[PDB]
Amino acid sequence: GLFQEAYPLTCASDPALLRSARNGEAHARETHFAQYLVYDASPLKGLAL
Amino acid sequence: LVGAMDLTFVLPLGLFNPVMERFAAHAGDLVPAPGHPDPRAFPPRQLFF
Amino acid sequence: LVGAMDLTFVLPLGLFNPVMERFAAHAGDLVPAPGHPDPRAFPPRQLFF
Repeated sequence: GLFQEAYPLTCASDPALLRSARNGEAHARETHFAQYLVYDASPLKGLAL
Repeated sequence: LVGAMDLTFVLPLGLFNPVMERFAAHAGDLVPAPGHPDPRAFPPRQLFF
Repeated sequence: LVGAMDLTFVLPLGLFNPVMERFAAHAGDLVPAPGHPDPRAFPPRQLFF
């Protein structure tokens, strides 16, 4: 309501390219071919959920 | 005292990487069986949550 | 007080992978002797416990 922003989630377009996220933020693959990945900037980032 | 957050989320479906941002890393890794075209080289039409 | 649990298990024998998820990461690794065809590429009929 204040900022007029909407936070992204951890998400990718192929599932094999996605699985580097659950290893952690460091070993995540940003881009492999025409596919891509989006790692979140939400404040729920470091939670158990 | 137990309240509730709201969060709105943005996730892209049909984007294509630019001219420069598409590549593969540590060269060709995710390669299918020889004699088959790459499912990776098609434009993405999906996501995975 | 020494109790007894029940658990039931689910195991798939002869499934095939979804078309967008099949590859071999960090390229072709499990490679036989040359001139011999891949037993990996055939549809699977086995499991191991």
